[PDB]
Amino acid sequence: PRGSHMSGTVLINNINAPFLPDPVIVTGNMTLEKNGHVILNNSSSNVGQTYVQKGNWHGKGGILSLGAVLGNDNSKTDRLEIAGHASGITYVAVTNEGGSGDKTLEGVQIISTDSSDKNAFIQKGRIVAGSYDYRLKQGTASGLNTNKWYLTSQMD
Repeated sequence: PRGSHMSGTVLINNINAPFLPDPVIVTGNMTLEKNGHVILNNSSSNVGQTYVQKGNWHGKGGILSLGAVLGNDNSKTDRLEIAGHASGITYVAVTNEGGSGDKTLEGVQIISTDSSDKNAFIQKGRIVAGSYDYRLKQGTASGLNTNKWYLTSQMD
């Protein structure tokens, strides 16, 4: 598709200003190529990075790597925010950054889109904190906000 194409690895790592990192905002449409990596988890002291694409997002099987202090719905987490439509396939890896684990109600919001195709994001690897296993879902546990993507937990 038209717009930018990312095949490398980009690391997102802004410093708390003063409590939370400034989002990195990129204009236009983005295609994340198969060997592409967008990595937000580069510092456990600055969890809460945000990558914002002011346009559409097309995945060709690249990877988004996020960190989260995994607990309940209010977990501190890195996030991807897409102003437009998400299509294709982007894999999502999430690393626990000192979370204890907890049961979610509706889920931890990690990705927001204007709209997403089915399986636009696909989990890669297990996501575990304490005795809880986390899974990627389009929309919340109860089916709300299906343009957003969540992590829901269950006892492991």
